[PDB]
Amino acid sequence: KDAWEIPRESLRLEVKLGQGCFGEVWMGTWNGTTRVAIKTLKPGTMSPEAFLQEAQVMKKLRHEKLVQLYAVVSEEPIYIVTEYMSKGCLLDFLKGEMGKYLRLPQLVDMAAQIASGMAYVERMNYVHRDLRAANILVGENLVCKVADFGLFPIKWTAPEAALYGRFTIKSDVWSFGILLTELTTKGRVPYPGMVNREVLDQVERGYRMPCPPECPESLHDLMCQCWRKDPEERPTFEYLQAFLEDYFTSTEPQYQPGENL
Ligand SMILES: CN1CCN(CCC(=O)Nc2ccc3ncnc(Nc4ccc(NC(=O)Nc5cc(C(C)(C)C)nn5-c5cccc(N)c5)cc4)c3c2)CC1
Repeated sequence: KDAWEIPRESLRLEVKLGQGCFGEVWMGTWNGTTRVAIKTLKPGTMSPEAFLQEAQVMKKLRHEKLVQLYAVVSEEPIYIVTEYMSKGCLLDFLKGEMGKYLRLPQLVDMAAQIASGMAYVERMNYVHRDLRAANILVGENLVCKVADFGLFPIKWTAPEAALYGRFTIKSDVWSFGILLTELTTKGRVPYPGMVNREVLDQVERGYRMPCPPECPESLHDLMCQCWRKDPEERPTFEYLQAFLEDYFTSTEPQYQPGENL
């Protein structure tokens, strides 16, 4: 009934990318030419209206650094069609064969992109609630886009959010700080060696992750600003974007490439 609808013959489902509890994820082709990602709803598992809220949100939030909705099939069996990002989630990308080649100039640039996407979320007064590398999609030429696989993650979650349910754009900023450690460690789990119960407490006592090996101190300092006890004292995404884009001229103009970063 809307301009997003497509015939069912428009979609070729080519390669299965993952199975969930409510359906599947496929790489495929829309209109014989456009490479596409296809999200499946297994009937009976979830309200059609519930599954289609994903598309409704993706219609309202459009930006070059947010995952793009292409089309829907809104009658059961339902299909949600989005743009195909050829490198998968950032986490897998960072951990995989491409890990070793990425250095700080690339990693900061990816950060700048994510920040930009999140700066749009900021302008829209939306909250992500689960920003981290597993929810970032990577495409050609290191293009990064904010996304949500919808599939707890206290290690990435701001204390006030984890404890008191206070999820804001500022608990997103905290998460972005943790995202920065994922970028600088090539995808390792944050707070290595600590279980979930060890993180929540120590963070409340004021523990913050130390500067990762080879990371410039100015970048760790930026993480620390994202990790301030007081949500309102955390920097805006607009600020994070600008800082990251200008990093190699204004902040670290003497940066020398090392072993890993
Ligand atoms: C060891 N491996 C083994 C297998 N690997 C996984 C394999 C894999 O999956 N590959 C792959 C490769 C290329 C892919 N290319 C594209 N998409 C993929 N998927 C993809 C499809 C759709 C979406 N949807 C959204 O992002 N939605 C969305 C955006 C947003 C905003 C606007 C950000 C807020 N909000 N919501 C939103 C709103 C409401 C409800 C919900 N639930 C969400 C996300 C990702 C791909 C997936 C993992 C570990």
